[PDB]
Amino acid sequence: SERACMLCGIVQTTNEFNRDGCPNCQGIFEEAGVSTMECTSPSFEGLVGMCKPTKSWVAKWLSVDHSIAGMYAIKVDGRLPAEVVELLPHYKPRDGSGSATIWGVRCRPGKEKELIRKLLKKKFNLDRAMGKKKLKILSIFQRDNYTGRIYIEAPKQSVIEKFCNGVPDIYISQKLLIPVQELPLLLKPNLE
Amino acid sequence: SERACMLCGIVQTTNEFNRDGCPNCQGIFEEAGVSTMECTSPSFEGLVGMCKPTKSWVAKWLSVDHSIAGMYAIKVDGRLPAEVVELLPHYKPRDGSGSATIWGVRCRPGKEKELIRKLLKKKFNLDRAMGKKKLKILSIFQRDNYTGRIYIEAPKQSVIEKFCNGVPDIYISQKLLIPVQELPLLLKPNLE
Ligand SMILES: [Zn+2]
Ligand SMILES: [Zn+2]
Repeated sequence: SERACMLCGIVQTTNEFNRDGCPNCQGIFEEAGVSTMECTSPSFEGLVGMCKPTKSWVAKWLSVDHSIAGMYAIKVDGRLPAEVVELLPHYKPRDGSGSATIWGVRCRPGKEKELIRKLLKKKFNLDRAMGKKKLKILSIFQRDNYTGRIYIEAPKQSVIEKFCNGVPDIYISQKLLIPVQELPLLLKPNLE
Repeated sequence: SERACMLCGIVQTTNEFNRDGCPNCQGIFEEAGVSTMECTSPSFEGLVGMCKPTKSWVAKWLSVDHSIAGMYAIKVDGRLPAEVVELLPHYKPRDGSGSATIWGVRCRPGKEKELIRKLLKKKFNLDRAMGKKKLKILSIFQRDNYTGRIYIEAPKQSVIEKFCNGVPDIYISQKLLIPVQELPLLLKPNLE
């Protein structure tokens, strides 16, 4: 009789979703023209008693930090209806899919920061020049401790190659999709 | 001449902060009665060319996903003025401090989900009964694959012991502060 909301992750009984809808997402569901029930799933895992959403790091990582105190699920199986998804650019699936795709690209040691500056400017100029469809470069970054590499967030290898073509000091043919298990060590504020 | 905003992480020249303030945080700084300059730091690391904040996982993890496209820093040294901090419950320091404190607590195998339900209810009842100062229990959670343990987010060991006292099936004297490097494997939607 328990179900979890695919948008916010909240766990309530079927009766509660039927009576009250979702305490977090109801406005969005109303605008989407969808029922709360079809936005919920009977299949979920990882119960979270969320007591202080504004302070909790768990809440931050699960995107429940702007949601109400209550019971949440870490993993919710199922696909949110398209009419909800099209309203929410920030939506990221709670089933594990739609994941981080970050590519480590080899570059000339000592040029890492310079390259981030140059490529950010390049993307800005491409957006100004191109039409409706932009190059899907989401972000680019470097870490001082990881010399000779820059990191490019983009869904496909082809996009990065298209983006880096003709740019000096980028060794575009030497790249690696960073495994998820390596990502935390990559973006933690204090390294080593 | 470059500085990074301690609140949003944005990197701009001193001149740019002087002219335009912070494009993200100026409203908050105005309400706080503080200058933009004293909310910025000359000491920062990890340049991020942020191109698509609403879509980027990097942006999500750095809390720049609701900020403007631009250059950001992963680590910003320095202390945000108190009059800014007191306005923002969601504020988490960009220097590495104010970190996730999650305790793995041993429990009777098979009672994990039950305990999350019971403890969430306990905290709710304590908030209703207690005065201004509440028990600093931020969240509690379990993972199906990690049997015989529950996880409690709280700043101090004493708080957890106070919270779990007299609760059956919790083995409160057997606990461990989870190292940061183990946290990603703990909260990832799909385990093993
Ligand atoms: Zn919801
Ligand atoms: Zn700012």
